[PDB]
Amino acid sequence: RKLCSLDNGDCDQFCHEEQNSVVCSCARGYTLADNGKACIPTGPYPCGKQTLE
Repeated sequence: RKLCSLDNGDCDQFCHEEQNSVVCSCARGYTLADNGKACIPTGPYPCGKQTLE
C-alpha cells in the first residue's frame, strides 16, 4: 500500500498517482478543496448525496 493504494491517498473522491505521488480530483459539480484532497459541492444537490432536504 503506497500512494492511492493507501487509504485512497487521503483523497475524497478520485485518486491518481501522477508521475509518482497522489493527485486528487472530483466528480462534476464538486470543486477540489484548498488542501487538494477534499471535494466541495458546487450547489444545493451535488451528485451522490442522499437528500437530507
